[PDB]
Amino acid sequence: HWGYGKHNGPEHWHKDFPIAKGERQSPVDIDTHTAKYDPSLKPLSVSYDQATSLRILNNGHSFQVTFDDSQDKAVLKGGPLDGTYRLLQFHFHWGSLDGQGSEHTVDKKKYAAELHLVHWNTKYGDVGKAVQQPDGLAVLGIFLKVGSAKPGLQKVVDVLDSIKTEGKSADFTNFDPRGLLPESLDYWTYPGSLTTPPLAECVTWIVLKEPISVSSEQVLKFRKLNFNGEGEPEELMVDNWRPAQPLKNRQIKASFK
Ligand SMILES: NS(=O)(=O)c1ccc(NC(=O)Nc2cccc([N+](=O)[O-])c2)cc1
Ligand SMILES: [Zn+2]
Repeated sequence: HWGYGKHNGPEHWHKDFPIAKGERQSPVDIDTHTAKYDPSLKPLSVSYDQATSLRILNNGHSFQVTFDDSQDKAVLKGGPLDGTYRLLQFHFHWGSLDGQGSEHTVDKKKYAAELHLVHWNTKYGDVGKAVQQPDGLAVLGIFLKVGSAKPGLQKVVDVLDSIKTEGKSADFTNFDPRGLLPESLDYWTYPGSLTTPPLAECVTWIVLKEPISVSSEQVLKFRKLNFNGEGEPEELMVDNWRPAQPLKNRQIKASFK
């Protein structure tokens, strides 16, 4: 199956998922001088006070923290969005080196990592229905640069030893995702897709202008994870990012001036 190596990586995905070459693929480069300020964009409403985390999981492509989405507990609304989107999971994409690790780029600049907080539109009832809809998902993207540690990330870093290999999961209750957010909620937005197979074109992307800083020790522990499962030849989980895709007939809008 698909992965991020030479023989199964992003250049191969279109053979199993021809939408890889579609009209609204993600990620993209954010050209800040070409994105237009849109005064009609409302502020984002990130309501994570009641968030209920469940498990942390190595899925062989990233690690993921899942949340209870059976009620409106942690929701995203406002911004470019209509209606209510429930937080389902977050995961990261990161590099083998600090100069690469993000999927979106900003004026071609690559960040060391990128956080994706994945939400689905409650009008569609369940995630599986939502991924079949052009407005089914909203993913909040947050860039990571290497500098000072991010305290709200350390509980995640602390547990990665226990999910080293594909298929491992662990209890990860009572985690507060508000500690992963930067100060400003200024954002860029555009219509796009999942950045992993099936690459469904179901995502309103909301990418925050302000990166969070993480320490070298924190991102180092990302790079200790493995793509393989236990008892297999070790391949470090690094460079699990899809490169920027053609913007095609799309406008990136900015919530700020
Ligand atoms: N890398 S990304 O563009 O932010 C992305 C987000 C979501 C998916 N797909 C899913 O999350 N599917 C899914 C469907 C049901 C339940 C869960 N989950 O337990 O996290 C996940 C793929 C790529
Ligand atoms: Zn992602």
